[PDB]
Amino acid sequence: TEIDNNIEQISSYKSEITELRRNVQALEIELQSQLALKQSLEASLAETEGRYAVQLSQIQAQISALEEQLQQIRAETECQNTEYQQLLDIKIRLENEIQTYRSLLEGE
Amino acid sequence: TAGRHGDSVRNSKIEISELNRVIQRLRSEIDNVKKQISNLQQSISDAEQRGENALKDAKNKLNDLEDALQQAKEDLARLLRDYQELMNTKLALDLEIATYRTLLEGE
Ligand SMILES: CCCCCCCCO[C@@H]1O[C@H](CO)[C@@H](O)[C@H](O)[C@H]1O
Repeated sequence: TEIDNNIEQISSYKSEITELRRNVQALEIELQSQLALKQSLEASLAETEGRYAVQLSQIQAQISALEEQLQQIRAETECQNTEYQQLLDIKIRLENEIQTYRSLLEGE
Repeated sequence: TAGRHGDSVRNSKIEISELNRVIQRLRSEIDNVKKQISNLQQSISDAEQRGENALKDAKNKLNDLEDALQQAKEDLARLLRDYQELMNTKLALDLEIATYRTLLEGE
C-alpha cells in the first residue's frame, strides 16, 4: 500500500500545481488592472496640471496687456506734462511782458 | 519503475517551488504599483492646491493692476482739463498781441 500512498500523493501534487497556476493567472490579471489604473491616474494628473496651467496663462495674458496699456498711458502722461509745462512758460512770459508794458505806461 | 517515480515526485516538487517564487514576485510588483498609485493620487491633490493658489495670486495681481490703470487714466484726464484751461488763457493773450501787430502793419 506504500506505493499507493505515493500515487495518491502524485494526484495531490497535480492538484496543488493546478491551484498555484490559477493563483498565478489571477495575480497577473490583477497586475494588469493595477498598471491600467496607474496609467489612467497619470492621465488625470496631466489633465489637472494642464487645465490649471491654461487658466493661469489666460490671467497672465491679462496682466501682460494691462501692464502694456498702463505703460502707454504713463508715457503719454509724461509727454503731456512736458507740453503743459512749455505752454505754461510761454503764457507766463507773454503775461508778465504785457503787464510790464501796462504798468510802465500807467507808471511813467 | 523506480527512476520514473523519483522523477515524477521530484519534478513536481521543483515546479511547485518555482511557482511559489513567481507568486511572491508578482505580489511584490502589485504592491509596487499600488504605492505608485498612492503617490499619484497625492500628486494630483497637490497639483490642485498649487494651481488654485497660483490662480488666486494672479487674480490679486490683476486686480491691483486694474486699479492702477484707472488711477493713471484719472491722472491723465485731470492733466488734460488743466491743459485746456491753460490754453484758453494763452489764446486770450495771443489775441492782444495780434491786435497790436496788425496795428503796426497798416502804419
Ligand atoms: C485716456 C482716457 C482717460 C479717460 C478717463 C475717464 C475717467 C475714468 O473713467 C470714469 O471716471 C469717472 C470719474 O472718475 C467715473 O464716473 C466712471 O465710473 C469711470 O468710468
